Amino acid sequence: TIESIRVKNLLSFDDVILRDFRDINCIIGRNNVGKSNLLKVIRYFYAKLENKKVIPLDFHTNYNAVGEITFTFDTTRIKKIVTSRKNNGRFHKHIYNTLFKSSSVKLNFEELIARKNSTNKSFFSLTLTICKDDSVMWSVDDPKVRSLLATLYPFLYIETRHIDLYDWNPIWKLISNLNSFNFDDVDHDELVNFLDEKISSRKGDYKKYIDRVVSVIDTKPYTYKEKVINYIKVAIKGDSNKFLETLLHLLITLTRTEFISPIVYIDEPEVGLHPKLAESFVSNLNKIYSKFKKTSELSGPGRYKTPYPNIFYSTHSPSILKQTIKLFGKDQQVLHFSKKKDGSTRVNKINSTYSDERFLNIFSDNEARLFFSEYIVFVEGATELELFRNLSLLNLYPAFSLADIYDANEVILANINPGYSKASIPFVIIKDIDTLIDYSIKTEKFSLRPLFEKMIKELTKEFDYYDTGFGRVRKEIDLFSDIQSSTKKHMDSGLFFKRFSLHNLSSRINKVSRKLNRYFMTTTIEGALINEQSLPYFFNWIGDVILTQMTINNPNPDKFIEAMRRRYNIKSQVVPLFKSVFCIGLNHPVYSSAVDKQALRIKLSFLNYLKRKVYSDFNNEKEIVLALRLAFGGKTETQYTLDKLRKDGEAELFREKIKNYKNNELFFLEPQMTKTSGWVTTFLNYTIEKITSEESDDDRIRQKLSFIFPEIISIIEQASSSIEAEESSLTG
Amino acid sequence: ILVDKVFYEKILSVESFKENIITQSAIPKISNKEVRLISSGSKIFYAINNTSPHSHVQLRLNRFFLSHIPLNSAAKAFVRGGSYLKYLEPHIYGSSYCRLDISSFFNNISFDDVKQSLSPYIKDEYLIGTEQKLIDAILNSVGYESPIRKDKGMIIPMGFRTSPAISNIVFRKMDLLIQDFCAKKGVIYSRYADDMLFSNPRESKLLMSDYFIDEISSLLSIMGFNINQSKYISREKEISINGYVIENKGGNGSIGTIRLSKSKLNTVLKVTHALAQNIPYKNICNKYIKVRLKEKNIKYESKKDEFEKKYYRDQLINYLGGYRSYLISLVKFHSEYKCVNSDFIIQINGILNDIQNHIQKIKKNRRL
RNA sequence: AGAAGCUGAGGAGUCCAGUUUGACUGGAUAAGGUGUUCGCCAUCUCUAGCCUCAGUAAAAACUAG
DNA sequence: CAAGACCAATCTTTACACTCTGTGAGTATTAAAGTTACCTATAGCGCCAAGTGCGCAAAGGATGAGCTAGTTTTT
Repeated sequence: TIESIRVKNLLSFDDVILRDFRDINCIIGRNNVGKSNLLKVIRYFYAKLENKKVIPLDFHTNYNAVGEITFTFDTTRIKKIVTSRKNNGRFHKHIYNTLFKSSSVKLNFEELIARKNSTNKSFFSLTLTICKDDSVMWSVDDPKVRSLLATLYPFLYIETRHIDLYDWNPIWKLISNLNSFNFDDVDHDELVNFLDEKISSRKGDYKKYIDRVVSVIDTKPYTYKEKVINYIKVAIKGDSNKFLETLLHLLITLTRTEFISPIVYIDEPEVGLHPKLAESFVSNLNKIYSKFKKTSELSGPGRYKTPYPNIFYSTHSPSILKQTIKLFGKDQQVLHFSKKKDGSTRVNKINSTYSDERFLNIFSDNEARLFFSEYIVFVEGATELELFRNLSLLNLYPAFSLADIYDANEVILANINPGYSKASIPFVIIKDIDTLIDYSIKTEKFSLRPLFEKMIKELTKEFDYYDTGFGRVRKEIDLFSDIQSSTKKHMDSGLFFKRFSLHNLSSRINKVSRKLNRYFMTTTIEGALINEQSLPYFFNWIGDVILTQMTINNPNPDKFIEAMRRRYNIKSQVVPLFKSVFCIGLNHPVYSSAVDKQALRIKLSFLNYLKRKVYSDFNNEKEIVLALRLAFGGKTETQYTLDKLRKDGEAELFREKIKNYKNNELFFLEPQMTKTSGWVTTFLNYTIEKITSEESDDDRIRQKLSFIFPEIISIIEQASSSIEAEESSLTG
Repeated sequence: ILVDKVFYEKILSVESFKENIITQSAIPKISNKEVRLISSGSKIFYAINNTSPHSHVQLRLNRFFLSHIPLNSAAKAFVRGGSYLKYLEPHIYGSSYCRLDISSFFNNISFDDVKQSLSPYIKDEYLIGTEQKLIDAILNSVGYESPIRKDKGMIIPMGFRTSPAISNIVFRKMDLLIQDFCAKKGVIYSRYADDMLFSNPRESKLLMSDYFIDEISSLLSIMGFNINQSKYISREKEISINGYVIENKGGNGSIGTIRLSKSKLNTVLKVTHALAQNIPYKNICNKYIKVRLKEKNIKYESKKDEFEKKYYRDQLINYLGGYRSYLISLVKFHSEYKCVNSDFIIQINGILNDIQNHIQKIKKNRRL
């Protein structure tokens, strides 16, 4: 039961301290060199404990002259066992004379009673120092203490990548050292006589055979461990994943009646295993762990209160981490190594305990994958996933592909708590401006959401002294508080703003909240997708959709086209002809040359009619953008959608015109108009393909994309710069 | 790092000495008309003018040059991440404690030692023609010819911005020597500025013997340093350093504790008692604290009885906030290392609660 | 030798000690009690143990729950 | 008062010269290719010229405003 491990100036460590160990400690990270160095440090310390000749470790820097390894052992249970008046034995008295004798004879009669016998925890500290001349020194100059500590807190290391299934040495080592039997009372002669009596035709034949064999094979006598192993083997009835399972089960079972607490390290438990196999392994370990637990009403024979040993895992599989988090819960922790700016291993704790039972039950592989990331982007809606995960868009920016995007709500963000592991896993939370400010039409005043109030309270810092450069934050907070009323004026019947633009306020709040890892977009995703500079591309995409997806419903195209041309007017009745001729179909048949020409002429006439109507009904060319981004489930300027406007009963003419456009001409676009339909991916792919065809150079196409889409490109560039700043540290 | 001609041409000297480079003129030294002569007891502090070519060069050297040369971990002063608590922490594992001080640490730093220490990191070339070298040009911005100490020549004076880094770089060699000496004896060594702390975890009288003092003096004599015989302390099982008490009853595998004396907290307790007894803020800020608003500092009369009150309120709240910050720094140090007595933790928690309540009361009274 | 010592200049009242009939000099208020490695140390309790003026440069850590 | 104990790295290796192609006895005796080769970065605030600056610190309207600044250690 180790509590603290400290390493100073060794290998890749400057000053690293590990504490607050649990039963199911798990180690993850990108810097495998740090894990290897930690394992080497532990093995070196335990080899020097047992007086073995090994090579001393190297120094991180040569401007020092010492390297220290410090270990702290929680010697509380052993003290309670030994100091009791009931236990009178050789081993107990020897342990007291070795561990608790020196530290207790220097205390008076006041500290011993009622001050160290109620709830105190006893600690033992051992320090190992390596000098510049390859000299090794101990803080305690007594080999007996080191031997007792080694035999009371054994260390076991398991490597699964290179493991031999034909060797059972760890199993026998665990069995031999976790028994409460004295095997020296079994005399050889009586056992030989018993075996001879059991199998013999003439008395004494087996004994004579054994004597003749021994007289020829005379070698060194058996040691105690060999004798106990032979006795166990003759007693039992028989002899990668299975070996590890057996080791863990034996370790858990045999320690329930002993005061020896081993420490186990396991490397890559999931090598060459199915995910279901790893999940079953963790589940079986948890079931065996819970079988021997005696807490509260759970009592009876076979249930104990003995503490469990410490287990460390080195894994690269999200499945094992997910199972460990879901099953063990409060009895586990997650460690992250990473590096530093100049190059040095770190150790941080990642939050893995959740107070929400729904989150634990709904825990899946995406949450575990969030652990194995170097930059997380949190978004609310499902359109952000469709926009940021586009393959063509990420092809041109080989720096945002190293970040993972996750959909999280307020409760999900609170449960995850990304701020705890801020130095290990950088993150950014992207939200909309509507989450902070709410605008109304009937009452000409803004309002502040509770999230804005919480952010203001967090930014406000009482109990502080003066600091230059901090008064600006206070002034901004005061302005945000006083902008509560903010009387304004809306034109076009509560549709636009006189002069606010929602841009200066957004920039100021972004500057204020950058310290909290937040970014508030001026508009929604659909607002950024279609802007005043993207109208030609949107129109071209609509035209391509009309040209391709629209096909003749009738199996015979020529006869149907001729009949509908002779039945409906080509100019005045173009809309009914388009509605009754062309339909959306997955398969696009190839027609004759004359039929293709007629279809192309009809499509061109329809395109001309729609563009003329669009440019005639609306004049300022901004209401076109507003209608386009509002029909695709969006809000603009006033933060109002179709349902909100209908409930508010405002802008009747605009809503009626939009309804007429939807139900009269753009009937084919309607299925690709609801939320989470797939128009974002198609539009992005078409735009990227067009710009790639037009411009060959990567710089030119990137510049054109930045010009067409300012906001999303700015977000991507900022994330890429943040990743590049911390690329060296978060990379093995 | 290796500074060459272009580095000094662009980074170290961007605009202050650009006029003297094209004209092929030697970089002047710091004259006696640009440095003040502040006095405090038997100590002399040299202050340079805030508007001078050398001040900007010193700041640039401190930020870009004197921040990458490796140091020794035994030095925990004037280094990022270092603190007095980290200077006292390693000695909790020891049973015997010894303290030593260096006499005239900054005044005894030889200039040639500084030049030799900084030579490997500066390219050997002539900055200005064939008259002045780059190393000499850089070093002329850190030294000063003291009129009162003309016998010793020119030294690096206390009060300049680049002095602590130069001191650490110079004393790195001595720190290495002392650490190597102490490692063989099993003694933990730490240094803060010119104070050395030694701790022995074993049961022995090595730190109470004259042999240790003789060895330290012999080591320090290589570079011309001396110890102060009036500040030598050697004790067992308990030591007090400026109100910080380190205790360890002894024994194998024993861990000590660090606390603060009652005298260390006397002033804050007196201030809290006076504030709870409704004492005027003028008396509290003048008697207990040493803050006083002189009438000469007043520039414009305007209104009289409104700026003194707010000045005193701000000074009181700043003092309370600073002491609260100090106490919670102690709490954070405990959380990181867990080497603080529990009763002291309870006491400081109560004191922090009382201080926060007093600050809230002061703010409410000011608002009313 | 050497090394410290010290941010200074003071003033009013009171006490002690010395010289001295009449003034001067020296020491002194973050109090009292307890234990001490006797340290300019630790700990405990109050009602918290005098006033005025000058001077105050640099580098690091700390705004938690 | 003097005193053994006087850092690490400074880029890294590798290697005979002559006329003779096998052998060499200086009072004080490395060096030239190859492969790299590293990063330093900013302070009150606002404004217009958009960072190379200018103004101002009363608004404001170009020189009345008004104007504080933490603890501890070294020292």
